[PDB]
Amino acid sequence: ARVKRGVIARARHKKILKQAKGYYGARSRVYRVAFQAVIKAGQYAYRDRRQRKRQFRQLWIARINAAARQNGISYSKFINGLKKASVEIDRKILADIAVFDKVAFTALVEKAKAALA
Amino acid sequence: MRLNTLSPAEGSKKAGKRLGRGIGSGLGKTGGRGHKGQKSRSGGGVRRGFEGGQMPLYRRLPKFGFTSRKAAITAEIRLSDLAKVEGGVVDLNTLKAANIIGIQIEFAKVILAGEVTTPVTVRGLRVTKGARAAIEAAGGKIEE
Amino acid sequence: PKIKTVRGAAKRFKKTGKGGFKHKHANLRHILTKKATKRKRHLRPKAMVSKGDLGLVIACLPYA
Amino acid sequence: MELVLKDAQSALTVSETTFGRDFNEALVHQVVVAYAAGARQGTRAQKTRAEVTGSGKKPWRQKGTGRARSGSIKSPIWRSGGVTFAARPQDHSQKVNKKMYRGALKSILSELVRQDRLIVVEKFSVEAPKTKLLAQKLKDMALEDVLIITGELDENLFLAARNLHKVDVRDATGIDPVSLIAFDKVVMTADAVKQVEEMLA
RNA sequence: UAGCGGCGAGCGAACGGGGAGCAGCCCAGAGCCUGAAUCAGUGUGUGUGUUAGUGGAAGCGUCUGGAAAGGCGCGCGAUACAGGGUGACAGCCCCGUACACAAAAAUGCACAUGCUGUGAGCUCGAUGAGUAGGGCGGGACACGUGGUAUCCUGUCUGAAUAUGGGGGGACCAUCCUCCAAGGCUAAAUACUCCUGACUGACCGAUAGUGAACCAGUACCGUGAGGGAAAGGCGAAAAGAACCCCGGCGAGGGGAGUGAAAAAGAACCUGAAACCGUGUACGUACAAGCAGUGGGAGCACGCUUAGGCGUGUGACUGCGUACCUUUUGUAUAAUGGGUCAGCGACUUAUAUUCUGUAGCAAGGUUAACCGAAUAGGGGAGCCGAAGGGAAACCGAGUCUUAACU
Ligand SMILES: [Mg+2]
Ligand SMILES: [Mg+2]
Ligand SMILES: [Mg+2]
Ligand SMILES: [Mg+2]
Ligand SMILES: [Mg+2]
Ligand SMILES: [Mg+2]
Ligand SMILES: [Mg+2]
Ligand SMILES: [Mg+2]
Ligand SMILES: [Mg+2]
Ligand SMILES: [Mg+2]
Ligand SMILES: [Mg+2]
Ligand SMILES: [Mg+2]
Ligand SMILES: [Mg+2]
Ligand SMILES: [Mg+2]
Ligand SMILES: [Mg+2]
Ligand SMILES: [Mg+2]
Ligand SMILES: [Mg+2]
Ligand SMILES: [Mg+2]
Ligand SMILES: [Mg+2]
Ligand SMILES: [Mg+2]
Ligand SMILES: [Mg+2]
Ligand SMILES: [Mg+2]
Ligand SMILES: [Mg+2]
Ligand SMILES: [Mg+2]
Ligand SMILES: [Mg+2]
Ligand SMILES: [Mg+2]
Ligand SMILES: [Mg+2]
Ligand SMILES: [Mg+2]
Ligand SMILES: [Mg+2]
Ligand SMILES: [Mg+2]
Ligand SMILES: [Mg+2]
Ligand SMILES: [Mg+2]
Ligand SMILES: [Mg+2]
Repeated sequence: ARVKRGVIARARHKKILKQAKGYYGARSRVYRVAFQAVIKAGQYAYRDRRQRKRQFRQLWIARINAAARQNGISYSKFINGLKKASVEIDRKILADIAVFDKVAFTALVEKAKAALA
Repeated sequence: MRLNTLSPAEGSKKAGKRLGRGIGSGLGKTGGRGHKGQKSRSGGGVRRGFEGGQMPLYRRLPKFGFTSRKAAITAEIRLSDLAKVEGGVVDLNTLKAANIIGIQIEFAKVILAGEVTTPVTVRGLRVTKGARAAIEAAGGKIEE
Repeated sequence: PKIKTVRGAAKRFKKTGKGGFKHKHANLRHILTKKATKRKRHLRPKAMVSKGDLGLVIACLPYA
Repeated sequence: MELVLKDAQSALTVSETTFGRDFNEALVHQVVVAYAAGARQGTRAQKTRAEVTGSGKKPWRQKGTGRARSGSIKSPIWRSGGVTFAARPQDHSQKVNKKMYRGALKSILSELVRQDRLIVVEKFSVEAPKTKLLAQKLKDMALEDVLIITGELDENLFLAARNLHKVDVRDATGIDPVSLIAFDKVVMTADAVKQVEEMLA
């Protein structure tokens, strides 16, 4: 029962090199190198599904801050104000409104100010 | 029931280990041998009883006894054996014929093991105190 | 082929009814005058092989 | 229990422990796997590094050349080298406990009955060693893929059956586990039953 | 196992039991009867094997296709459906196969018979001496000089004679058993350079022989010796007439053959590394494992819009490869130029445990027989009894005079 490995091995290498498309040089041509590239790609990707949630929140905050300061209050007090007003709109939505409905954002600032006054 | 609808009892054909076939298997690389040293090597390992150099237990301790050539031609008979002989007479020959003692046995003892529920005539055999009580209770006879 | 008995083990251990091994005590061969009578008395009777050593003895006596 | 004769419209009295017991599949499996293994010839070999042709000369000095150290031109690492765990003729047969053998047969016969694959008749023979006659008889009986088991060897029947691929003929003494399974129907003469019964105590 | 054993590592019987096979003779001598059984060499006969061979059943229509053995229809042979070949997969086209047959000649083996030679049965004898034994040194016996019987003998010695002698594991007695120092003998047993037939959960061109091929070659070496690489057009060569560029080239473009030249001789399939031509997108103010997360723009498809697929990726957050070895490696420690193929926990027998199955105080047979994976074979082995060094006692036993 002698077993030849070509068909199985070829499918295995091809499955990796296909995931390496777009990579530079040996990384998209040469199995040994492609394999290490695909692994590192998964590692980073795992890492960055966690990081992605960090970077976006960091973006929202920064924009809320800008829009808050435009209406004369700082991010930190604005958040405290809204918390004391039992407003529960989160930061993704608040950052959207900061950009697309400047009049509603101002109204949110007045609700924050009132709750702090 | 066809040659392609028969299968073995659950758990009766466990699969063999195959070392050295990668990370997923759990037995890759070192193959469960750990790292380095004598035991990791092909053909590596120490002999039975070896303890590292210390005088081992089977040399530490002293020899005792001798072997009795007589014990080996001496057999014990159970009460449960007495009915298994054709003729209700138990001798060395009878017991040999019924395959109860070895062909070269020259002495035998009936002991209190199992039971006897039929009258038997034991003869040319030693009989234990208990066995004599049991053999006689069932109507049997002992004689030299 | 058949496993071979470590024959020197077979001259020092005997299997008992429940599967352990009996053996003779060390220290009662010579240099006896200095040894207390009490001490020597307690070395006369046979003793049982300890838990730590059964693996070793059993390995040496596959046909015990 | 009683087996209805196909066309005698008569009954035959058989041992319930033989023809009437539960299917022990694990038991049957072990015996048919053992039978198939017992049919293996086991004849082959390959060459170890010791048996490959060539000499024991070290292909190059141990140190200094920059090549991986080598020792034998027949190393199994090497093209043209020995096979690391080269094969030898082996005997693949297995022991089957006598009682496990008979038990397996009993279970088989009992499923055949239970699956209506067992057919009993008074006689089964042909008038001449002509394949055409057997074929004809089989058509008339609505049989095609079938094991015929008779009491004593029947020569005509044996010869007439040989070129029929879906048909095998067998005297009661020579039955086997995989034949009892491998055909759609099994036809047995009364005598064959009486003999198999005696055989399975 | 009993034993041997720096009683270490190891070495390892025999008695007895089950089987295969079975076969018993001659000389050490003269007489009487005498060619009387036997063997061999060998003529002849028949028998029968081998070395060439002979016969050997039964299918046609239709569809697809370059081709039919394939599909579909309806037939037929089969003691032959083992296998192979034929333009794709054939019981019925071919070769075979089942079965039935055959030798002028040489040869094997067998009974029969002639022959040269060998001697049969009978009576009365005879009965293996530098031998057995022994001292010394070694060797062989499972047995290593041990308390060491038995065997062989290099050296020195040296008996008895059936009223005798050997052995029974130091040695002695008793008893039992056998008869050395002369020889022959078939079967059961071991093997395969070779011949024929058949088979394989053996390989299928880096495998299987070193060798599928003009291989023990080419090649290396003074020599012994070492020792490769290297299979596939197509069904059929129908292997490309003829024309054109070119050196009466290499190479190519047509034509033609073919089902196909997406088979053209470097010829089935035709992967990967590696190298090109073409298009889309990016790229010449920009610093690092080259990706990943966010993301404009362009190109290309959508959906008929919907802020979606695909490719690209300005800009931006994070981010020092893998293996190995280590307390610890981006490590300036190891290993890998890349790809493809190969490359490492097996196998046999013992042993124990787990899982599973059978039978259960029983379970199971081995060699072998065989009606051959059945059935026979229970010789054995493990288990239902232990304790004691042992004798021995025994559900107990040992310890001790005896155990609270
Ligand atoms: Mg690519
Ligand atoms: Mg990382
Ligand atoms: Mg295994
Ligand atoms: Mg290592
Ligand atoms: Mg270490
Ligand atoms: Mg270790
Ligand atoms: Mg027995
Ligand atoms: Mg002492
Ligand atoms: Mg090879
Ligand atoms: Mg059997
Ligand atoms: Mg041996
Ligand atoms: Mg014998
Ligand atoms: Mg015989
Ligand atoms: Mg023909
Ligand atoms: Mg074709
Ligand atoms: Mg003599
Ligand atoms: Mg002698
Ligand atoms: Mg001594
Ligand atoms: Mg003689
Ligand atoms: Mg041959
Ligand atoms: Mg080759
Ligand atoms: Mg190939
Ligand atoms: Mg040309
Ligand atoms: Mg054409
Ligand atoms: Mg062309
Ligand atoms: Mg090609
Ligand atoms: Mg620029
Ligand atoms: Mg740079
Ligand atoms: Mg260090
Ligand atoms: Mg680090
Ligand atoms: Mg490095
Ligand atoms: Mg390097
Ligand atoms: Mg590779």
